[PDB]
Amino acid sequence: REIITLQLGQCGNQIGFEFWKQLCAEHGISPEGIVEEFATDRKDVFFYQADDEHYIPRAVLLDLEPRVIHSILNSPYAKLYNPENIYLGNNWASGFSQGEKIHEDIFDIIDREADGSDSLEGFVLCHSIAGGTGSGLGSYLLERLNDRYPKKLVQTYSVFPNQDEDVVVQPYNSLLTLKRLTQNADCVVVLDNTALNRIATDRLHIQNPSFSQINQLVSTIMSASTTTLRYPGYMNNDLIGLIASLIPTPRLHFLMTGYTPLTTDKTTVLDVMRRLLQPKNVMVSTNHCYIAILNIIQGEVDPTQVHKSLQRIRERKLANFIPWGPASIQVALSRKSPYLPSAHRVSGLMMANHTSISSLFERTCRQYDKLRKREAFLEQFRKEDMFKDNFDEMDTSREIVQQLIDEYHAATRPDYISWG
Amino acid sequence: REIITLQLGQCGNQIGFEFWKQLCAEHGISPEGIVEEFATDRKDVFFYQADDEHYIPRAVLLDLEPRVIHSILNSPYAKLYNPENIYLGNNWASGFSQGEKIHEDIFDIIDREADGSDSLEGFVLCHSIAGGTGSGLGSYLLERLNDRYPKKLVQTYSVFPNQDEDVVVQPYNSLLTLKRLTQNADCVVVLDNTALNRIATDRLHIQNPSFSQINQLVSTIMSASTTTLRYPGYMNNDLIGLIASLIPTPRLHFLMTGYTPLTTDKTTVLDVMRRLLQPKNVMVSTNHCYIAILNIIQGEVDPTQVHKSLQRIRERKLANFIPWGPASIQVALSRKSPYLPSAHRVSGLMMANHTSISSLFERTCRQYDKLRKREAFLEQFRKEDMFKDNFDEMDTSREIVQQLIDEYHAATRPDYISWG
Amino acid sequence: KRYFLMDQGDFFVHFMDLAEEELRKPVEDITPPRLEALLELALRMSTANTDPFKDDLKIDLMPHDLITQLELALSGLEAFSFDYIVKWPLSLIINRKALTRYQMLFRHMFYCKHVERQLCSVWISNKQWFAGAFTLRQRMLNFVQNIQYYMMFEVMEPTWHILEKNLKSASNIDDVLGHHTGFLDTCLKDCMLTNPELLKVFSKLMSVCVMFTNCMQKFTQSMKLLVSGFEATINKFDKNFSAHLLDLLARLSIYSGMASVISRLDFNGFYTERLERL
Amino acid sequence: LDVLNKKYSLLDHMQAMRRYLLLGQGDFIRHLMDLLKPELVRPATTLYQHNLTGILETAVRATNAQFDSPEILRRLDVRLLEVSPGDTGWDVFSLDYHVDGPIATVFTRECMSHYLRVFNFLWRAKRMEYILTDIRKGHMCNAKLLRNMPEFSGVLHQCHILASEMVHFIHQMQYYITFEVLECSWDELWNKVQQAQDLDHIIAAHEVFLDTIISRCLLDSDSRALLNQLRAVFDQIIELQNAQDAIYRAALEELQRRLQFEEKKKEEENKRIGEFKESIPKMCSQLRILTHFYQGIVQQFLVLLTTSSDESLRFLSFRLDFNEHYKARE
Repeated sequence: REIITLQLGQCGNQIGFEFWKQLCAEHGISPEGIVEEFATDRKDVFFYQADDEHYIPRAVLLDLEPRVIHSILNSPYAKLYNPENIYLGNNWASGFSQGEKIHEDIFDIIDREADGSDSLEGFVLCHSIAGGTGSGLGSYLLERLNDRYPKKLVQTYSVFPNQDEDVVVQPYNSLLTLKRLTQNADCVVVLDNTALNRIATDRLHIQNPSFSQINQLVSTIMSASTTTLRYPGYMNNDLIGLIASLIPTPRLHFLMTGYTPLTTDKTTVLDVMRRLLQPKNVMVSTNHCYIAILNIIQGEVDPTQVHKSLQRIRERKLANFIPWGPASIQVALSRKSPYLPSAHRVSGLMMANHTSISSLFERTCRQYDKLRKREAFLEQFRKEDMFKDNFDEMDTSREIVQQLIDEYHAATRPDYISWG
Repeated sequence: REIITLQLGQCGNQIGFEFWKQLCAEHGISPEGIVEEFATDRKDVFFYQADDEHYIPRAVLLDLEPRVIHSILNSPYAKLYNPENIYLGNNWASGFSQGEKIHEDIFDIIDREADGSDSLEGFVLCHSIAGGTGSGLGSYLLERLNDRYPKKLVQTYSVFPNQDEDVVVQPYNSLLTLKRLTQNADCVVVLDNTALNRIATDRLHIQNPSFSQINQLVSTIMSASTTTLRYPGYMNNDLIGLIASLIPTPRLHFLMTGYTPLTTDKTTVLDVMRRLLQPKNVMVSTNHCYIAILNIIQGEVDPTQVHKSLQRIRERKLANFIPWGPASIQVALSRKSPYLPSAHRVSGLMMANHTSISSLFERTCRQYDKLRKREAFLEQFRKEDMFKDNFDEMDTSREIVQQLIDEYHAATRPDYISWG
Repeated sequence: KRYFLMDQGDFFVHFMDLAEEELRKPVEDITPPRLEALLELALRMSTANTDPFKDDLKIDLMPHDLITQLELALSGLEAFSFDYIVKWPLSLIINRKALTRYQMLFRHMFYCKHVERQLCSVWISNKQWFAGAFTLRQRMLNFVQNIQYYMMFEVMEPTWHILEKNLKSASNIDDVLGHHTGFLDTCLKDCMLTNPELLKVFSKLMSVCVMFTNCMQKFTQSMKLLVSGFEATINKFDKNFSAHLLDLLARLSIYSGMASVISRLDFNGFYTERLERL
Repeated sequence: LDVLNKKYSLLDHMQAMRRYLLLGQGDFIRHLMDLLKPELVRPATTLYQHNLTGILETAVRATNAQFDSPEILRRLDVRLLEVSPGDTGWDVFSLDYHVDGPIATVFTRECMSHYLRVFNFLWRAKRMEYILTDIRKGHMCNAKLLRNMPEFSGVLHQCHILASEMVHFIHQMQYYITFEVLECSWDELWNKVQQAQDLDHIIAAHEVFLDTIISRCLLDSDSRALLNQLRAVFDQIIELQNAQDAIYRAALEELQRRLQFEEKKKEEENKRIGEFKESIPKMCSQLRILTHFYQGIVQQFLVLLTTSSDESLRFLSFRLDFNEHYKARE
């Protein structure tokens, strides 16, 4: 069915706008919005279709004190959207309280596109973790759309703040938002700034204007992850069947992402599979290993070569991973997109459950604990104190993510007959 | 038979003039009035036909202290009409008393075009609710032409004043005029300013000059609603057979209106029916649902596709409505008009009885009640005090519209074997 | 190939959800005008509407299952098919026998499209603390999706690619019919419409999964509004699933790639032999 | 074909065998029938053909039909069938399109007879629709004078609800006759004449056109009972115009007598209130059994409609019920 996307945060609104720019380049529309007669493709799961010849993308544009949204206005894509949902803090708790006081009218904006379409499948949350304006508010609406509708699917697009230590309040914020993503979202697509910055410094020569480049990298990822849904495949071409294969344990819903062209600014399948398994073509940063991998192909692919290629990785002993179930590596095939200039014809995807990211989590679980011993880096905001007078909800969230780390460490081994 | 239109109010005279401009573009006449030889169509139900080559539209042009009528004079359509009926308040009661004192000569103007034509079918009242000059006077003549002629039909073109709260005397005026429309008119075509303003802000970029655009929207609606009468169809091509199908209960005569091109500044029938049922292509703003719908088509329409399309809505479960009778959804077909530039060839209509508008009514029934508790917003006009010393006629009208709301709330359910 | 071999999947993911609840009911409880409107639909809404031939597709039933290749209380999950009718110059190649073989392939594939979406639909109903049913659900859904892909890109697509080369080299119509017959024989023989038992082990395999879906949703809705009497049915279903899996692997190992499917089903090589053969 | 379509104007005649006989022009038919109602309610022994011809001239040059060819309007003329001593103008009336030239070779008396039969069908339905819009007109006129009597509210409301399902029935039959009995057939005829290059093709196309019209209309040999059912739902239409008026000939007059009694005053009225308590139960119990009779005959139509032709008549079944009224009270 149809999928509604919601973007908040300034960085989130930017990457949502660039994503819709990428899809306007993808789909049979002009940059004004008007249909082009050159075109197979479906424009229904992400675009509301009138006959106003300007098919409006199904995005909910919410903000706090619009600054970059003015720059979103000065563009030729100002005729692509106008659903009139633009409305005028610093912490998780302050942003949570500010989202608390105005919940009725933003939820009326949600109920508007809920009543606008008749079929409903999923909500994509475009959000940055511990981002200030995004944090607190995004966790609040995440709690509310899961509590209000238990029949739909919740997916999230999320980056990870990592700068190798400055914001001293970030481990509290990420800790609480990770609780809310684990208990109020069914699947989370995890990215970080650091690995994409590393790959960007690898391909280009960039130090200062990194943001403008990594946005392009992210948008290529999010378009690629939706090519199987927008163009009709037969495997996991709905969101529900896609997420139903990727979760072996209901606490594990974090998906690793890669992309086989590391630079785009002939091939057989075993080549791109082996290039795919390398950690440098991976976009997300003791024995730590995958539980189950799904890889998705896009290009001119002969069908018998994929069988030989999977046989090749079986013979390589590149499978030095060992979970406790026979749920295995997964191949899928979709077409490369027509209708646009398409360089580097065959390109890959991976969607995998990897426990190396738990190290990333425990770094936050390290940092907050140190600040919890010092008690000088909570910054003592007034709404933060009124919202929780004892600050034991952060301690309870630390307990939940500690159980999450123990369940990860049990999921690494082939012994999960007992709970971890 | 022939239908006489009467327009009052400055806004009503404007939209009547624009409507006759639209029909002069429609019919085989020039902007001076002279016949063009390019032309099927009938110019008898709305145009008096002499051989003066300037066929005079059957409009009665009444006014109070003409201001915009001077702007009506400075036009090339000043040779289309001159029936010499232009004659020189603020409330319903003051306008009612001013209409009371001069009833003889305006009713002589009515008796003039009554004796002018031999066949008579209906009177269209072009009127704005609580409009000042229109209010009071329009309700008075509405009472008089129903009391004088019980063999003819009374239709009204009417907009609803809504500004989301300024005029403090509007709920009294609209309350009394709604009593007079329910008891002195057989059918009322209801519009509001707010939904057309919303659709106008959707299609264009307009904030200040909204009036000049919504007039065009209204005129397209009123021409479309008359295309089945002016061009000979075989179903409801008289007013009487049209209204005889739309009324299931003699207190319910308010018709919902939509238009399938939301912007005009290929198709099969199931497409425009499904686009038609959407609330955004609807022009009028617990379970609230239609009692009976009539939809009218205009365009290049194959006859067997309409049967399949009606079967499609039957299979969609878009019929989540349930009144107490088997009186059902209704399709009709008329031709698209020749003889003019016709873009967006296939266009739709709806004529439906919907109870969501009762919420609009009770907002007025809320507001007046609050002012009735305060007693500082009646503005105490002298003719208002002399016309009713106790102001119990507003209380009786509130009782009548309360019974109207109860009858609406009974008509919503499938249980109307008892009176509501 | 567009409707039988599923070359438009948006058609199926719309049609199946809008059609299963009327389709599920027993024989002589369904009326054909209702299903004809719902089919004409999910074609006209989808982008499978672009081809010039879209009204040859009609719905009929097979009340007689795989028995016919040498039902009475259910329909639409045991009696369902599409027939794509033929004109006079096109009936020289694709005639009645080819259509029946295509139909008896498509009927066996309808079950593998069916059971996977039952598992995916019971997953979303629930997004110490009994969780062994999750392991069984995940094992079955991974299994049936791997089986589906293996049929999709091992048999159907490569021989269709080969047919696209063979029919462009034809010089008489006795080469066209020969290529079509060889295509049909290879695609029917390589799939699971061939053994002296015709793989009833696979039918029982999917039968215990539809039983698993049914019992698990009936228990979870009633618990939401014993916990060890419910455990025994799941343990039995797990035992039967493993037993029939070892039976399928034994019946593939006796007849001499084609050991392909095992290499995908167990990437690690676990459960690869839990009982020695002969 | 070329000389027949210009020197005898064969095609312009064929355009006027749909407009007039099969009601394809439609405005001339309703404007003729509004002016002919007091004549036809009389017995037709006191009706003569010159009085039909004269009012026909008004209808023709008042309506659009004046702008068409003098030949085809000359060929429209009235006719009257053979009389009986028990007679009604609605029973004996016809429009006859004359056939002049050698056009008799293209159109025989048998196709005229089937033309007259379908005209009789669309004659019955087009009368009963006028009677029902008079029912709705009486509801909209009399009730706003009946605002000083709320004791009639039950029986007037019952007559209001009884009108509307008849409006639904005679608003779904008259689209079953439009978009399937005069439009799909018109498409197949206009295709198979304009491509055809032989007279033997165009005659054999009009033949199957007209025999499909006999099959789609309810005038076949096997659908006779169906028609005999359908006549029964026209019965309770025309009956209603008397019964509704049987309200106003007692109800509305007493209110004027009451206003004159009030103007006297500027012992009698207790009997006027009591005779209402004598009158209201009888008219209520009459309207109730008329209601139940009408529901029973329309349900017995709908159960008989299921066993019919495979596709053509089955479509009508869908038309008569879209809400499943006859599948919630069955």
